[PDB]
This record gives sequence, C-alpha cells and structure tokens, in this order.
Amino acid sequence: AYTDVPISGMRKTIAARLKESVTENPHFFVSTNLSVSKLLKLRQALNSSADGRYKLSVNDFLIKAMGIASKRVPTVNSSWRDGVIRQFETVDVSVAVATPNGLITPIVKGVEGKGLESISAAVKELAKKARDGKLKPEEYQGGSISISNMGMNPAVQSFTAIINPPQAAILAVGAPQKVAVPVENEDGTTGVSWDEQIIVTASFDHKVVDGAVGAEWIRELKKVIENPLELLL
Amino acid sequence: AYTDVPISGMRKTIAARLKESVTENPHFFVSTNLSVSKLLKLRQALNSSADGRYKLSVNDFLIKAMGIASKRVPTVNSSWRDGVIRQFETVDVSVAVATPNGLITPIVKGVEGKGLESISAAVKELAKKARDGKLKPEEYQGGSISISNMGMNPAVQSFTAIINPPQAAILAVGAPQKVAVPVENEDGTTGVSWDEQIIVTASFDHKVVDGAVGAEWIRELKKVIENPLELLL
Amino acid sequence: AYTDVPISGMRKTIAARLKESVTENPHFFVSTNLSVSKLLKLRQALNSSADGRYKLSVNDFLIKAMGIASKRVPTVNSSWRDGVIRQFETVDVSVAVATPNGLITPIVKGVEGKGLESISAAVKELAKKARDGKLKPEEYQGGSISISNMGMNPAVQSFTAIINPPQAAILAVGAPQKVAVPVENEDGTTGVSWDEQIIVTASFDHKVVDGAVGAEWIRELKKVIENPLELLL
Amino acid sequence: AYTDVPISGMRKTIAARLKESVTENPHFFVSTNLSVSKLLKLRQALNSSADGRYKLSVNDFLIKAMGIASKRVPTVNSSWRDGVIRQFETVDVSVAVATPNGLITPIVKGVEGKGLESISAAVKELAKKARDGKLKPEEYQGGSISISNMGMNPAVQSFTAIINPPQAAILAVGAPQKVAVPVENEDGTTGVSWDEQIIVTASFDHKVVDGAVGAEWIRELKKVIENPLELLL
Amino acid sequence: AYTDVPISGMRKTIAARLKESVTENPHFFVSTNLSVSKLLKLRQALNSSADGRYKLSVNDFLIKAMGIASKRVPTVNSSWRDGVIRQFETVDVSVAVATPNGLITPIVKGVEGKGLESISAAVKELAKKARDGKLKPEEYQGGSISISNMGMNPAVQSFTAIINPPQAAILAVGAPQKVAVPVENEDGTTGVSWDEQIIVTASFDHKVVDGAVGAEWIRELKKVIENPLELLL
Amino acid sequence: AYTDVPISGMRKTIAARLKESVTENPHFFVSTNLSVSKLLKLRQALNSSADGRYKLSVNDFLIKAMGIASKRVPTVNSSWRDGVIRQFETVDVSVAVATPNGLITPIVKGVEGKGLESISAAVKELAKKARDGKLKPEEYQGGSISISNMGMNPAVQSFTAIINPPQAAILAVGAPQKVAVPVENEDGTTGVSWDEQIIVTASFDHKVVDGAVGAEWIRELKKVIENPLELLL
Amino acid sequence: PPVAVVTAPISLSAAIDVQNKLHKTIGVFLPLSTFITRATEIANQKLPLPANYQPTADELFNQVLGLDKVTRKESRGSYTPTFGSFVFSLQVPKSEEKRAQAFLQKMKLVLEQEPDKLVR
Amino acid sequence: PPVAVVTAPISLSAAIDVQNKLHKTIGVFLPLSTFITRATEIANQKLPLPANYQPTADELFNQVLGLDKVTRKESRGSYTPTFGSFVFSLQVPKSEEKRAQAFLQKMKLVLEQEPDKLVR
Amino acid sequence: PPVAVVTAPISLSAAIDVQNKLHKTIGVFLPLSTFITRATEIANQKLPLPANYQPTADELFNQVLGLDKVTRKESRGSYTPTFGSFVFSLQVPKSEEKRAQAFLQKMKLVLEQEPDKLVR
Repeated sequence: AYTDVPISGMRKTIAARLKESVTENPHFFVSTNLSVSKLLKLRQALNSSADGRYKLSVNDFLIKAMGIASKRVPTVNSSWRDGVIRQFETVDVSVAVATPNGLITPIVKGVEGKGLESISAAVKELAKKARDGKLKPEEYQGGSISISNMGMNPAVQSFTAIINPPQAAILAVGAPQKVAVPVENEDGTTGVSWDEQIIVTASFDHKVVDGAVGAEWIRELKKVIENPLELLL
Repeated sequence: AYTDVPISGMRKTIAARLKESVTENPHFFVSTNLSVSKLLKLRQALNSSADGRYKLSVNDFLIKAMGIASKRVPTVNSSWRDGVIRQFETVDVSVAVATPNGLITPIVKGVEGKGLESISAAVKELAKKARDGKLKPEEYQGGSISISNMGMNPAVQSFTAIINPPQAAILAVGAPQKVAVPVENEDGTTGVSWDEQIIVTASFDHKVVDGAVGAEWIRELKKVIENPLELLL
Repeated sequence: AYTDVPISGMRKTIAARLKESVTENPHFFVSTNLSVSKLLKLRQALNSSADGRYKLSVNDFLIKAMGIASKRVPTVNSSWRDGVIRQFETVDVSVAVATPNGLITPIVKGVEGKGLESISAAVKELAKKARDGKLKPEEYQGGSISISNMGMNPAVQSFTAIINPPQAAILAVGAPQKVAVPVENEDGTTGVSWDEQIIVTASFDHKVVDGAVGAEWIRELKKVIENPLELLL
Repeated sequence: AYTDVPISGMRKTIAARLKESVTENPHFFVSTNLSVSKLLKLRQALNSSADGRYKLSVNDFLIKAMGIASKRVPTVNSSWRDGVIRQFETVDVSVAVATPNGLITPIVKGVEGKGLESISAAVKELAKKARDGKLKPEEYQGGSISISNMGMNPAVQSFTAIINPPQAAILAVGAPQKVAVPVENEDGTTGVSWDEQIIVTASFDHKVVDGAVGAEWIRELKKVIENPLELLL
Repeated sequence: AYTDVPISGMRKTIAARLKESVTENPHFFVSTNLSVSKLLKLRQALNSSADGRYKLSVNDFLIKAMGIASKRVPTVNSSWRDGVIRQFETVDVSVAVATPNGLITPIVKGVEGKGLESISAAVKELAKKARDGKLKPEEYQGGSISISNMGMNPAVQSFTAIINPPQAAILAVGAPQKVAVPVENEDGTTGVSWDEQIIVTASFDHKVVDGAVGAEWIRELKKVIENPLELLL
Repeated sequence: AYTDVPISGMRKTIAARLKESVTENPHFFVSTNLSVSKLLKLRQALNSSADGRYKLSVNDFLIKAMGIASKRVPTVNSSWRDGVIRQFETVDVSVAVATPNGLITPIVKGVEGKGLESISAAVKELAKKARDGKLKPEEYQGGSISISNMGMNPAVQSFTAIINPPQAAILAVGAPQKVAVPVENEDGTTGVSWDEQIIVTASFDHKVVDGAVGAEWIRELKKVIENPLELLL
Repeated sequence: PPVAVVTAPISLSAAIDVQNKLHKTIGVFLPLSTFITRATEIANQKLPLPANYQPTADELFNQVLGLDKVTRKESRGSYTPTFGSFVFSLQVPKSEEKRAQAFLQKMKLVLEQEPDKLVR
Repeated sequence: PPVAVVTAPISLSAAIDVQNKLHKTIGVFLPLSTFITRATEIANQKLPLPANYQPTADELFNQVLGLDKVTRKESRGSYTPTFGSFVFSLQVPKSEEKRAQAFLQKMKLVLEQEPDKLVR
Repeated sequence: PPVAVVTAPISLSAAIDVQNKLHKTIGVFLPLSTFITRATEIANQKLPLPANYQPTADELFNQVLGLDKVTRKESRGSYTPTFGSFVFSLQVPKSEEKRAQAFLQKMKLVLEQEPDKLVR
C-alpha cells in the first residue's frame, strides 16, 4: 500500500541545479556567536520615534553589516568564471522568500550606499510581488552573496545551506537564545548576567576563498554587529 | 595720509560674481537652534573604539543630515536656469575652504549613499590639495547646496552668507554656546540644566523655494540632528 | 543624471515681482523678543467662558496690537509712489496663506475699529476661500503692512521676509521657546523662572522709514503685547 | 480715504544713495554676544572718582575697542575705489545722530591715539552742533567705519544697518538684556548666575572682506570688550 | 407774601418737548444689579501703567459695553418714523452734561469701532465746550441711545429718566453700594463676603421693543460688565 | 706709585656739556612717595591674558602717566631759547640706556596718542640698537622731558640727576621698599598694613617753571599713578 | 482605568512612649504628624518599578552607547498615606498597586522597630 | 521719612533651664544665640500687611482674570531684633510699625511657652 | 607629581559614651559614621591657602578696581579621611599637604572636646 505522484516540471529544474552545485563547489563552514542586546535596544529606540512611516527588523541590520564587511574584505565579493576570476565593486544581496509554490530569490541593489528604510521597503515590495506571482525574471538572476534567516521558529538553533551556482558564499542565521556570562561587579567579585545570543553559520567555497579570509570576514561582521553605532561609517 | 594697492585680477572675477548674485537672486533667511550634546556623546563614543583608522568631526554629521533632509524635501535640491527649472536626484555638497589666496569650494559627491569615514577622507584630501594649490577645475564647478562653518572662532554666534549663482540655498553654522533649559527632576519638580547649542542660519532664494518649504527643511534637519541615531535611517 | 520641469506661468509673475522688490527697496531689519505668558493666560481665560461661538489664536492679538502701534506711529502706515509720499489713516493688514498652488495674501480691513471675533471670522472665511480657489482679485490687491507667521513648525526660531512692492514694512513671527529669567522671591533673594518667549523680526524700507522710527514702532508693539489689558486701550 | 505729502528734496538725495548702496555692495552679516558686566563696573569706578570734569558712556568704550580691533586687522580699514583698493593707517569713525530733519553722521578723528575724555567731548560737541543745525560740510564727508547704537530703547535686541557708499563695514549695537550662565561654585558644584549681555551685529561687503576676516575682527572686538583692562594695551 | 419770576424762553422749549414725549411714547422699565469689583481692579491696573497720557472712568466702560450689547440685539438700535421703522447699523450714544444754564446732550460717534482713550478724550472735549457755551447745533441733534449717570452723589440709589423724542431707549446709572454674598470656603462651609454693586435702570418704549428684547439686552450688558475681558471681542 | 691714562675724546664732549648745564640752569628739586600695589596687580592681570605677544614693565606706565601730566600742565613742556620761550603741543620723552661705552639717550615720540605695547616695543628696539652701536644721530637729538630709573639695584633709595641743556625738567625713579600704614579695621580699631612704595624725585629749572607749577605736576602724576584705571582717559 | 486598594494594620504605642519620655527629660513635645511625615520621607527612597515600565529616548540612547550599561531597578516616588489605626490604606491603579505595597511594609517596619530614628 | 520704635520686655529663665538640663543628660551645650535666631525664623512666617499696601501688575492681572480670586492677607519678612532683657526693641518706619509688633509678640509668646520647640 | 601623607592618632571613647547614653534616655541609636561625616562638614569651613596660590582674572580685576581691597586668606574644601584608630591618615600632593593638616587637627580637637556638638 502506497501512492505515487508524477514529478513536477519545476522540481527537476532545481534538482539538477542543486546536484550541480555540490559537485562543482567544495564547501567549508565557519560558525560564530553574536550578542544582539544593543541592536535590539537601538531598534526599539528607532521604532518609537516614528509616526507610521516605517518599521525595522534585524535582517536589515544584518544586510547592511554584511555590505560593510564585504567592502572591507573584497575577496568574498567575487566569482569563478570559465578561465578568469571576476571581482566586483558593488554589493548585491540575495534574500530568500518561501512560498507554497517554492522558494524564490528576490534581490536588493546598492546596499553599500543606502539606508535601512529603503532596504526594508524594497524587501517588502519584492516579498509581496513574489507571494503574488508577478515577478519579472531579471529581478532574480544574479548577486554576490546570499542570506537565509529562520528566526521565526524557536526550535532552529543552527543549520546549513547550499551555495548558489555562480556565487562563492552564503550566510545562515538562527534563532535567538539566552546564555550566562560573567560580570565584574563593582564590589570586587564575579556575578552571573543573562545575555541573548544568535549563532551565525557561513558556508564558503575553497577555490575563491581561504580559511583566513573567511575568519577575517566573520570578525568584521561581528565587530560591526556587537557595536551597532559603527553602522554609520 | 593713506596707501593704495592695485586690485587683483582674481578679486574682480569674484567681485562681479558676488555683484551678479545679489541682483539676480532675492534672499530670505531662516534661523534655528540645535542641541548637540547627544551628537558630541556619539562622536566621543565612535572616536575611542578606533585604533587610528579615522577621526570624525561635526561637519560630517551636518553634511549627512543635510543630505537626508534634501532627500525628504527635494524642492531645495533644485536650480533656476534660463527658462526651465532643474530638479536633481543626487546630492552634491559644496564645502568652503579659506586660504590666503582667497576662499575655495571643494565638492563632495554621492553623500546620500555614503558613510562618515569616506566623507571625512574626501573633505581632508580636497582641503590639503586646495591648500597646496594643485586643484583641477572640474573639482570645483557645480553642486546643489553649499555649507559654511566658523566654529573654529568662539566669537561668532550666528552669521549670514551669499548664495552661489547657479544654486538656490546655502547654510551657515556658528560656534557652540551654553544656555539654561528646564528638566523634570524625578522628585517631581522643575530644575535648571545647562545645554550646549549652536545657531544655524539658512539663506534661500524665493523664486525656487517658499517659506513653508524652508521651514519644513529646517524641521527635518533639526529632527535628524537632535536624535542622532536616525542618521542610520 | 537629472530631470527638468518647465517653469510655470505664475512662477515668473512672482519671480519678476520679487526681483523688482530687492532692486527697488533697500532693506534693514530689527529684531525683538516678546514674553507671551500673560497673553496665553488671557486666551485660555477667554476661550473657556464661551459656549461655541468663537475660538481665538495668537495671530489675532498680534494683528490688533499691530494696528494700535501703527496708529501711535503713523510714519510706517505709508507708501512710496512715483513722486509723492502716501500717508493713510486706516489700517489694512495683509495675512499670508500657503497653498500647493503657491502662497496667497487675504486682506483684513478696519482692524483699528474692530474686535477679535470679527478678525478671526474674516481670517478664517478668507483662508477657506483661498484654499478652495474662488478668491476675487479685489480681495488681494493692496494693504499697508504684511504679516507672516510660522509658529506651526517648532523648528523655526526667527526668519526674514521680503517686502511687497507698494508697501514699506513687513513683520515675521517665529515659534515659541523657553528661557531662564530672574525672579525676586519674596524671601529676599533671586531665583530662576522659566518664561516662554517668541522672537519677532521686522523688515523696513529706508526711504520712508528710519532706524529710530522702527525702534519706536517695536517698542509700542512690545508694550502692547507684554501688557495685554492695554489692547482694550 | 487717504492723504498725500510731497517728497522732500533731501529725501531723494538719501533715497538715491541708499538705492545705489544695495546694488553696488553685496552684504553679509555676522552676529555676536558680549558680556559687559565688567565694563559697567569699570565705568561706575571711573565716573565716581571725578569732581565734574567728565562723564562717560558705553559708546566711547566701543569706539576705542573698535579702533584697536581695526588696528590688529587692517583689511577692514579699507575702501573700494574705481580700479584700486584703498588702505588707510588712521582710524576715523562715523557716529549716527538722529534729528527731526533726518539722521546725520558726525565724525571723530585720531581715535587710535586718544583717550575716552576727548572722544566724549568731541561726540557731544558735534551732537550739539548737529542738533542746532550749524554743521560744516567737511565735518561729515568720509570715514572708514560707521557705528549705530539703539540702547536708549529697551525693545531693540538686535538689528541690521546699511553700509555707506565709500565704506566697507558698519556696526550695529542693541540694548542690554539678562541671561543665565554656569558658575563653578567654590563648594564644587555648578550654579546659575545672571549675566547681562548685548548682541552686536556687523555688516560687511564681500568684495573687500571675507568671512574669516570678519570673524577675526569680531574675535578681537570681543576679547577687548570682555577684558576691559586691555583697552589700555 | 410770595414772589413771581417770568418764565424763560428756553424753559418752554424743553417743557413742550417733555410734555410731547410722555403722550407719544408708552414707557416700561427694567432694573438689574451689576457687580463691578473686577472692573475697578482692571481700571486700577490700566491707570497706573500710564505716564500721563490718559485717565479712565466707569462711564467709558459702560458706553463700550452698551455698544456691544446694541450690536448683539439690534432691535433697540432703531427708531419710529411717520409710517415706517428705521433700523441703523452704527451706534451713536448721547451723554448728559449738567450746567447752570441747563442740560445739554453731547454726542459720541463710532463707538463700536473705537477704544477707551478716544471715547474719554471726546467726552471731555465736548464737556468742556458745553460748559464754555460754544457748542455747534449739529453736535447735539440725534443718536440711538441715551445714558445718564449720578454716581457722584452717594444718596442716589436708583432713579428713572424720560426718553428723548426720536429715540426708543434710555439708561440710568446709580451710585455704588455694598452687600453681603455667600462664599463657599474651601473648608466645606458657607461664609460672608462683601461685594460692591450698582443698580442700573433702563426705560424702553413698547411700540418698537418688547419685554423679552429688553430682558435680553440687559442680559448682554450684564454678561459684558461682570466679565470685563470680554470687552475685547 | 700711581698710573695715568689719557683722557678720551668722547669724555670731554660730555664734560663740557655737564659743566655748561650747571652754570646755565639753576636747579630746584621736589620729592614724593607713590604707592604702586594696584599698578603691580594690574600689570600681573595684563601679563597673563597674553600668549607671547608682549610683556610690560613699570617704566611704560610711568612714561604714559608722565605724558598725561604734561598735557594737564603744559608749562613744563617748554624750552628756553635765545630771546623767546618755546611751547610745544606733542610730548617726546628721553629714556637713558647705560652701556660700557657710555650713556645714550634714545627717544620715544607720540606718547600722548599711543598704547603700552608700542612704547615697550620702541624702547626695546632702540635699547638693542643702542647696545649694538648702530644708532643714527637724529634718533637722539631733542625731547621735552627726560627720565631715569634705577630700580634694578635695591640699594638705591633716592638720587638726583642733572638736566639736559635744552630741556627744563628731569625725573629720577628709585627702587621699591615696604612701609607700615594705618588701616581702619571693620571692628572699630586701627591696625598695621604693609604697603609697597617708591620715592620719585623731580629736578626743575627756575627760569621756565615755578614751585607751584612743579607741585601741581607732581600731584597730577601721583593721582594718575595711585589710581591706575585713569590711564585710559 | 481600573483601580485597586491596599491596606495594612499598625500599632502606635512605641511612638507614644518616645514622645512621653522626651517630654519628661527635656521639655520637647511634638505631634504624631511629624513622625508620620518623616517615616514617609525615609520610605520613598528605594521602591521597585512596575513590570510594564516603558523607557524614554535618553535612557535607550545611553544604553545603545555604553555609559550606563548597568540598568536601574529602583525609582523614587511621592505617596501620602490615609489616616487610621486599630488601618493604613492606599488607593492606586493596578499597574503600581505592587509598588505601593513595598511602601506600606517599609513604613510598617520602620515605625515599629525604628521609631527613635524619627527624632532629630 | 518719620521713624518710630516698638519695645517689649522678656524673661529668659526657661531657655536657661532647657540648656542646663540638656547639658546634664547628653552633653550638648549650645548658646542662647541659636534660640534667638530659631525663634526669629519661626516668627517671620505669618505677619499682616500694611493698610497702605499698593499691589503690582501681575497681582491685579491675575485678579482681573480669575485665578486667585481669593486675595492674600499675609506676607513673610526679614527682621533682626536688638539685644537686651530686664528689653527687646525694634526701629522701623511708621507704615510697618504695626507689622513689626506682631513679630515681637509672636516671639514673646513662643520663647516663654515654647522654648523646647527650638531644640532640633 | 610628588605626593606625601599626613597622619594623626585618635580616641573615640567620648563618642561611644554619648551614643550609649542617648540610647538609654530616649531610644535613638546611630552609628559612628554620622559623627565622622558631621565632624568633616564642620571642619571644611576655614582652612588656609597654599603659599603658591595663583589668582584668577576676576579677582585681580576687582582688586585693581577697589571693591574687595581686603583680600582673602581662607577657602573651603572637600576632604574625606581614611578609617583607623589606635590612625587617621590622608594622602595629598606637597603643595596642599600643609592645608590638609589644619583639617586633621581641627577634627582631632572637635571630636575629643566637642562630641556633643555633633548631635542634632
């Protein structure tokens, strides 16, 4: 006793692509933990001084910090062509939107020279059009880096993702959690404080990137996130 | 008893231009007072977490806030031509540099999509080249808004400036000072606090701008300056 | 990259007029600070003893005080014609109304012999008709003095305005603010009190008015405003 | 209903001159605030040790300080002729006297090498002759700087003035007022003190002077006024 | 034993007129009591801030309040002609001046659009000319309402007056007196306070006016008097 | 046993002159004591508010006070010629500089119309050139008054000086010392205070000056010195 | 706007004892009222905050920066009790009701174990 | 400017008693001066006004409006007595002479029936 | 910047006696700490100035004029001692070292001959 359903035409188009990525790009992973208390405080401060114009989220902050880190270390903002390496100077980020019909790949352009409001508005307009199924092809064709977030589900601590064919890196974000940290109380002792953290995983190709480059990339991202004011410069 | 010095060739090139601006552009001014305690705290916080890469100043913050305010109210980012109005979409700011051979106006491009570090580096490279007298002509030809600062002299509280020929606005910044303000003490009373303020004057042309537009422009600049975190937004 | 918009037919009708005023009328400005706590107390006292017949505002008080000050010093209630000076005996005030189709100047007549209720009713009927675009030409042709207010925007402390062609004075009102003042406490000491003030700027022509006349005009206006009961006198 | 008065012969002689100044000299203004408590204490100390020989006033102190500041920065003590710049070495100041037949400008010579008593005696003899209408023409023909004071009217906080045709600067003085300042009490805290201040405005031409030169001029004037003993130096 | 004096020529001119008024105009009276403490306080406040320009009195306040009440209820500002009713739009008030030669009837014009100072100056100039016997006939011919005051004599509590031939109302004012009133002390009891009051009588014709109209007229007068600030609007 | 040295050529030029002065000018002396505590306090106040521009001394103050006293009493600013008296209107002062080659006589001009800084700069430039032996003859030819100071040596309390041939007065200044003075303590008694004083000697000719004139001269000098503020007027 | 009340008994014997004794050794006699106010002053010094407290702009800005990284959990107040004994009652909204209680017990302790403290 | 003086006797026995007693039970010893100043402070709190008092602009304006419809009949002061006993004297103009008296009797009552009050 | 220290012994028996006695007659019990602070307050009132004191502009200007012809020789301070007994020590630079001593002896006198003074 069982049932069989014919394979969809669109299911092979992604199956072949996924099968090509693994056999074409060696993978190596890097993990880190980020404290995001200050970022939450900033967001709360900036989401109450408004009258209804906008509303922000963590993903926009991560996108902007990604752009800055890409700028400081440009070797990740590259690509592997037939017989030559391609190096860019503009950062385009690919965001993943899930719908019952499948997974899309909206794009955001000019992140380096942009603010949070425009990024949010673009990500939401594109998410709406992706859900409503009137997306032009040029709008989801190519980027430099890809991001995935699963913070809506508290049961996902950390996970991995596959790199897209022409790209050389991808980032995966988990859900927040709480951990104990040591605090030097002014009385001259050590006490327990409760910090909130997220675990970030990055997958890199080893033909265009090396371990040290990825480690430096993670360091710049962390420095930009833990200290949020540095998002200005 | 007296002495005479022949008029310089460059002094009439500027004398004729200044004499043309007054008879070609009616002027109306607007004044405001800004509190910059939070901006100084921010600057101190961001100038100590560095190792020597950069060093910031108030002018960069004012330039970025100017760009944001220009974006929200685009009627000022305009120009008056022979028989048509010119409206731009990119903000270029003209900064004034004083030298013994007279003042000069280095130009900064792409301020909207930029950070404080790049603005500071550009303003200082151009200031150095202006002082050393090797400036190309294309580098000081045209912008949309002009800024003047005199905070190096504590004896200048507020002052006025003349608008450039093709532009339709100019901003003048004074030196800081201290004033008394009311504070609602937690005990349930009113007390005296000592705030630090600057007085900003803006001169506008009345053929391209009206009073309400200038008032709104000043409001956006003030909102962005008093709350500095909104510089990210 | 830029955009162009054709100049409107009504924008040159005002551009030429503004360009004629600056080259025809030399300008000199005078500034003063007025305390309006007692006026606010009066307004609150007179806006609660009513049942719905009316509702007052600061502009009406300033208009009436302007009329009284004009009566005491008549040299400002004048005009400069081709080869003769014109001196009036009735005070007509021009109020400025801003609309998307540009600003407009409704006119109020017989202010000297009038009360606050009639002035408010006229200013509001004319503001409504100006907004609805059914204003007759005779209703905005000529006056003796012009007033501008920007107290709706708290970011405007003080500003300047251009004089109309046939008139010889204009008044600009800013937004309120708070300052410290000395109070002689009954115990026999000096303490700090928090007064609310507005900054008023007046622009005058120097062919029909002199500095002393403008200073006296400002003195009469201030005396009438700080002591509000004298509005009856 | 109205009345007409023929234009006076002397009113056009001044109307044409004022109309020529605006279209011939671009204007830019600078403002500052001066503390004059120490100057009032000095004046009280020097007006009680006399037996009737003299009696001083603030205007003499401002005139002498103006002369010293002119000496330190000589670029303002200049003039713009047809095709040559004129630079002087002696400071002559023009004072304004108001009479019903219009304002007049008595002149004081050799201010740099003079004392307060001679300046007061000259200013009062010339004021008397100006009021009595027996002034020779040579006595009001030319100077280097012009001063205007309106401290007789407490309702004038700050105001602007027009520059004379052959001169390149003018100073306008307002009336005193009281403001709060911070004082470091000997107990080791911060308290409120009530200082008395005046607001001084200076109007400059931009063909002979630049912004930095005017700012330095204001700085020298302020330094000489706040510290009054330096008047001897 | 007795004496006889021939009747004067001017005594019949008034006797006939008085005899015609009674037989031509039916009369009905209305009385009210007004509290005037606040009015006295206002007058004291406004008679001390002056330097000698003017000096006010109760009659001017009553005249202005009469004008306002006439404006609100216009049926009293009318007249009865041969076969038609006359309704006006301007308020002219007739004041009574007593002299040894007889009783005069000076007039004040344009009360609605006027201030207290002008009313006082007119009433005093006319009183002087009436006493000096050089009064033109046009100056005492017709009005709309007539007023009589006898507050100089403390022995007159209330009295009646006769209406003039062409007019339809007259007002009579008595002398002040003191009465006890109840006050709700903050402790939660009732106490005695001493208020000062005047008794006002109004005589009306019943062909042009009815009882309700006169009652409303008295109500408007009372409301304007007890609350004196309402004299502004 | 002894030694002999030939007389120098320059030693007779001064010997003859000194021998001519005594036999040509009768001499009479006048002495006084001056308190200089306030002058020292002033000098300390004015030598700390500078950044390195200048540095003052007592001699400049004495020179300026001399000039003022000369102006008040002009009979000392004179000279005795063959058969006529010479009276000047400009004060030139001769200062004495000692060098191993002999005694020089530098000159300062225009002291009346001058400040302390210029006097110090001139006295020091001339002292340097006198020490370096490149002094032009015109620079040490004639003056009106001569001054000598010996305050560098504490062992000189008072001394005399010889008058120059064409001049009619000379002043000699000693070294400071300390003396006891009575002070009226607020408790109602008398106490001891320690004042610092200098002794000033003046030598006068009796053909051009009399005793009363010299006494008045000393009085003006004393009044100007003890009260130092009076150096302004 | 729902409102709620909190109550607590009290015993004033010790204050009576201190007043009587002070009257016998020096001469000073003072009313119970000053004891009540002085206890109220020492009480409104260290009271917790409502769990639904929303911060202001300055507070968040200073945290986002790093000047006051250690937050606060105390805040003064201005309460006035209601008279009564054998009781002290207060009426306040629901949000602060809990904070108003810390006040009642603090005064309830000081006035029963520290009456002497409220003397000079 | 005519001037007049007012005088009143005094007895300082009770203050002496309080000082002595306080010295014997604790150790505190203080001078009469602080009693004098402290009595002067509690006195200059509630003193009537001269019958020829003229108000100011703010006062009349507030009345003409209706904020302070209930007027005032009290006003503080700053007096300093003159030493003496078996007397306290003050010198003041005629207008206030009466007000200066309310001060003398108020202190004359407190210092004779309330000396203990001026202790802590 | 050379630094130096000054020290002085102390005896706290009298303060103990006053505390015990006060506890037996009224009920008030207070710690030694308030005695220490109150003594420190009365001490920092009249302390000489360093011999190498440099005046400011306002001071010299007022002298040059004639308003404050009588100069000053005293100035307040803000010191905090260090705990200890059988000693009180302070650490200060060389210039003020002498001034810091006037403070130690002043407190050393008041606390041994005037403990009662630090009571209400």
